[PDB]
Parts: sequence; C-alpha cells; structure tokens
Amino acid sequence: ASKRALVILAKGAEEMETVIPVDVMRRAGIKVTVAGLAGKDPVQCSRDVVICPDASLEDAKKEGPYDVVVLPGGNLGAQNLSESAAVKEILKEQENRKGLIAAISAGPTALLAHEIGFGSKVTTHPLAKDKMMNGGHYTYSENRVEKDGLILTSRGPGTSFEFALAIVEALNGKEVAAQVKAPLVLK
Amino acid sequence: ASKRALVILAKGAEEMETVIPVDVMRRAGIKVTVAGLAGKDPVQCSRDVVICPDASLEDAKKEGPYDVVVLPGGNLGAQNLSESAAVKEILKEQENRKGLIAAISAGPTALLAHEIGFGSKVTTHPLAKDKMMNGGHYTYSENRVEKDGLILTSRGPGTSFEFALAIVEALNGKEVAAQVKAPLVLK
Ligand SMILES: [Cl-]
Ligand SMILES: [Cl-]
Repeated sequence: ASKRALVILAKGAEEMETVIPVDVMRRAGIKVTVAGLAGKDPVQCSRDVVICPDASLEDAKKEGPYDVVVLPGGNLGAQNLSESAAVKEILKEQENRKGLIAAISAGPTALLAHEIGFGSKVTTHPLAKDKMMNGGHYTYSENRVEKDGLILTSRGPGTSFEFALAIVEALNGKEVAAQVKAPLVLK
Repeated sequence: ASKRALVILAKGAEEMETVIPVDVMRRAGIKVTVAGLAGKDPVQCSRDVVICPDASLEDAKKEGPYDVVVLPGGNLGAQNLSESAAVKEILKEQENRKGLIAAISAGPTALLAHEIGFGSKVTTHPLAKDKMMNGGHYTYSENRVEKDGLILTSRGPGTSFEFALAIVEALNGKEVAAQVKAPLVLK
C-alpha cells in the first residue's frame, strides 16, 4: 500500500526545498499532497516561484494521517509554519501517532515553535542554528541529513536531494531509494 | 546592469530542473522571466508540481533580448519545446546575436530539433543521448556540465545546481557564483 506524504507550503518557502522533496517522493511512488497553509491559492515562494498547491491544509488534514509530514524551509516560510495553530495540531498529532516528521533548513525551527521532538538530535541551515538551539531543547548536528528516530532534519537547498532520499528510505526502504537515486544523476 | 534570463516552461517539464535554475539565478541578481510556452496559465510539470509562469512566452519575447535562454528538461517538456515554432524563433535569434543558450537533461534535444549549435560539444541525460546524437551533429560529453562557447548543457536533476551555477558564472562571473554557492550547503 502506498505511503503518503503531506508537504506544507507557506508563503516565503524555499521553493527548491519544496519541489525537490515533492518530485523525489513521487518518483518513489509516494502519494504526495502539497497543501497550502493559507488555503487553496497559489503560493509565492522565497525566490518568487509561484506554486499551486494540490489542496488547502484544511482539506488535506481531513485526508490524513500521513506517513510523513514535511516542512520545507526558507526563513519566512518557516516563520509562517511556526505561527500556525493548524500546523501545531498536525505536528502534535503526527508525533502522538509515532509518525515521521521531516524538516529542512529553517523548517526545523517550526518544530521548536510547536514543541515537537525535544531531546532529539537535529540539524538546520547553519544560519538557523541559534534560533533552533534557543533553550537547549535539541542537540545540534552538522550532518547534512540528521535522523533521530522519527525526527528527520536537513540543512539547505544543496542537501535537499539527500533529505528527500532519506525520507524515501525511511518510508519505502533502501532499495527503492537507490533505484530512485540513479536516474537523477547525483554525484 | 542586471543580466536577464528567459526560462521557457512547458507542460511536462522537469520541475526540479526549472526551479533550481530560476532560484539560483535570482540569488545571483539575474532578472529571470519564467515564460509559459502555452500562455499565461499554470503549467503541470512532469511530477505534477504546478508552477504559475511570470508571463506567456509571447509576451516575454517582446521584452527581450535576454542574456541567456534556459531550456529545462523532462522528456515531455522537451518535446513540447522541440515542437514549438516560437521556441525555434527565440533560439535562432539568440544564436544569431551570440547570446548564451543553456539546456538540461532532455532539454538539449530541442537544440537538435531547432538546428541550434551544431558542431558543439554537448551533454544530456544519459537516456537522451541517442536522441541528441541522431545525425552526429554534436560531439557527446559525459561531463556533468558542458560548455562549448555559447552552448551550455547539463545532465539531470542532480546536476541542476552545477548547471545553474555555470550559468551564473558565465553571466556574472566566478566570484558571484562562489558567493551564491556558499549559502546553498552544496557538498
Ligand atoms: Cl531563506
Ligand atoms: Cl523526464
């Protein structure tokens, strides 16, 4: 049975960190829902790429649960994720059901805002470290991808393929991840 | 004065190969126009990411010329590029004015279709090699990025950062490219 991913897309998201995981997960046969935080309307990303979500977050929530909830980064997108009561509820539920949560660059700082996964090892974008580490609630890692159980984090646009393939491996296994990787022409 | 890039976006384009160059070029201070081949409406990419173009190709053409014309890949997107009389004219004009043309994965096969850049060294996605090489009009390279003068080619989603940074270097220079690269957290 196909695994399912919820990608939460907010204004100011890093569009590479949104599209690379969506695309790679779809390549892996994951059913991905790109859900707009603000509603069904197009989303203006950090570098002005405009992406049309598959559904509003409100609607996508009623179609869960999901095998992974994915938080792209970009500072302004991550702040919108961090400010959202809807995101808080989705992440709390996901953590309560022992489901994977994956966040990249500034995205992990929404985990802090929502009090998710304290006591985990995490990475972030280097520039987001101090924000993430306020209070000492996580242990910091400089690995390009960090996975501490059900909290999977990564650093930036240039780690997005590694992030996405780590999600694929966690859901669908190593062999699927390797099969998906080869046609991408990664170094 | 800011350099300008035209990114031609067709149905079935590889969305990573579209978004990574747009984003990286904008990071470099390039004025990028995402132009929809079919018009102004949203474009459904190969892995179902839906991108809203900045303008129709028809409108974007009247705002040229551009310092680079960029052709994303994806087989179906590249075929739509290859079938377009509008793309033929834009590429012919660009070649005639000695402007850069950049194409990735299947994208270079639109250069073949439009008879652009014959006698150049090129790369493509490995699966697109035989199509590109029909007739022997180019010399094939397995470099991740190939640049033979004003024809700049690359291989796949996993070479898109290298492709984009090569465009940045060609337009804005090595130092800008290095400055843009560092915050991306590339390996
Ligand atoms: Cl950002
Ligand atoms: Cl493709």
